Amino acid sequence: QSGISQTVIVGPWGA
Amino acid sequence: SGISQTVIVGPWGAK
Amino acid sequence: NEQSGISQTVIVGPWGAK
Amino acid sequence: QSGISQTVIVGPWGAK
Amino acid sequence: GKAFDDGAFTGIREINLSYNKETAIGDFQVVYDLNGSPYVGQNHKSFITGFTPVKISLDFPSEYIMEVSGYTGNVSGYVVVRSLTFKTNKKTYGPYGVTSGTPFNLPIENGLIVGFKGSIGYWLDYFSMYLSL
Amino acid sequence: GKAFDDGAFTGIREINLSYNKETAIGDFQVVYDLNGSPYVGQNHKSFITGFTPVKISLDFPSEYIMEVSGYTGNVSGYVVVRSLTFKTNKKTYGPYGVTSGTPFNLPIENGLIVGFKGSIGYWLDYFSMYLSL
Amino acid sequence: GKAFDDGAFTGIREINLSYNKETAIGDFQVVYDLNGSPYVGQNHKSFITGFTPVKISLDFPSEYIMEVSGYTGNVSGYVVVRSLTFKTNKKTYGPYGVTSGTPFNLPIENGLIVGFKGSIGYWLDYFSMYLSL
Amino acid sequence: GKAFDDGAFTGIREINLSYNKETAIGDFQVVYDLNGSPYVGQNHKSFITGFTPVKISLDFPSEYIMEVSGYTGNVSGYVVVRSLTFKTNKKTYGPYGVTSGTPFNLPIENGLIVGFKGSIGYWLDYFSMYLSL
Repeated sequence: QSGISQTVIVGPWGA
Repeated sequence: SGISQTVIVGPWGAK
Repeated sequence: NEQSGISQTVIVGPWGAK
Repeated sequence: QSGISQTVIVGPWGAK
Repeated sequence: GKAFDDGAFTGIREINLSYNKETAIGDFQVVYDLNGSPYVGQNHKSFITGFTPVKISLDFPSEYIMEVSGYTGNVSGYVVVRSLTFKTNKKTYGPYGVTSGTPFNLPIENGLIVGFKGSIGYWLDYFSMYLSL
Repeated sequence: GKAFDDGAFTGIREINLSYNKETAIGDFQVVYDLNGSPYVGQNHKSFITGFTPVKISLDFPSEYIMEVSGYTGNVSGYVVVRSLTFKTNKKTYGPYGVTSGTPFNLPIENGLIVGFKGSIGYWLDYFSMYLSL
Repeated sequence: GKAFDDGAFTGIREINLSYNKETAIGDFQVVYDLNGSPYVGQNHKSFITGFTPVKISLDFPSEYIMEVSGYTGNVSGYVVVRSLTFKTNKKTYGPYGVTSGTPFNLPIENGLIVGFKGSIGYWLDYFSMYLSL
Repeated sequence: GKAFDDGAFTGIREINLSYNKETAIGDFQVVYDLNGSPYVGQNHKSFITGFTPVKISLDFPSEYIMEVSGYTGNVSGYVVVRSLTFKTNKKTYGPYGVTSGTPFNLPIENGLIVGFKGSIGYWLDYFSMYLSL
């Protein structure tokens, strides 16, 4: 694992 | 409370 | 339950004076 | 990224 | 329609639905993963018949859904989900149902779909998805 | 355009964006909540100016966004985010921009938007949202 | 010992464990909540028998565990969990077993225990906990 | 003592604490990571002098804390945190202070420490940690 916290991400919408 | 939560997206469709 | 707009995080502790 | 959900795990206690 | 809520799990192994191009999505059932083991969800059935069956068997855990899209529209006066498409990191399944009506799409950049809820009468009325890391 | 990524915070206090009624969304900036205090986000600006600014000040923490919707479409040959609407548990803000093209909508039943990332050139090219409990 | 890993669930409804006053903790089993319904966890059993069973029935969802503690020490050449105490927001269950050795305590300020993993041979060797909102 | 709560962030870059080899932990401060930028937390100071400072500089993001352990115990009659040790995936920092009293330890199998809160008077009275994926 890395030392960076993660989060759910939805998208992208657009180009 | 004692119930675990989860992110929920929607609904899509009828109201 | 009604949610507020404040994000939540697990917290463990405290260790030390109770 | 795997198709398996994860969660925080603390421990172990008792030994290792 | 009759409401349903499967709840949240560890991931997704297979999706079984049915559809009719003249109308909308009909039946919906999911085999989830629950900590390593297949969890057979309840079959949520349409009140009527005449649908074409579809089975989406995912190569879990290597394969997982990256985007869910579809169309909502009127059928016999009711607003229902007329079409659905499931894209994974390996292949695209769908569309099932005609792609007409109001579109919607949920692409996932980080995270996983871990559960479904909704309502089905003659057709799938509406649905929501549980998301998690 | 120029890509941007604010990352994730603990909530949203204010959104400051700009748009043009004939084209699309322009600048985008967020005042996030970070552990109970305001955190002033970087202002992501269009390669051009001449937009109408809008300030959406939320009654944090009791007021929060429950649905983000809008339209994507062509403007001078490229796809951009043409319109945006933010619906909270108390009020609706928008539509801002041009409501034509392909609609999209992200309703949230449980959880919160805690960050934005995307790209802005002349207009907002695309965007994604961080979701958390 | 034989390693075990229940995985993660929605909450905890009951814990069924056994212990012996002459030694340490033996069998361990959990009845979890899975989306509002009970889910019977695997019973993780000691290589030997003769323990005293105990059932901890929690008033789910209003009652939940806020701190887990106990003692580790040597029993017949094995370093094991000799005692466990579960404190909820309503009351305290335990200590069960022998309260001598090196202490350990996991106090939870925010969040919930949603699963257990570990190893059991003649006695409970070690264990970890899944924590979630 | 005086209470403090840094809050939750994206990770940890450095810890600056002071200790006394005859009493306990004194000053405590942390440089966190906030979406890629260092976030310099405020220095929480002991009410007295005489401590030895130490700088724990982690190689973020490849290096991260896997276990926090130490001792709490009486000093001048009341309970305080007397010693601390920080184990990362690359090496061990400490023990700092006096290793006497009641031990404690928080090993992490999955997840990260993303924040600290507690209280400091003549010495560190107590502390808690924020955990996240």
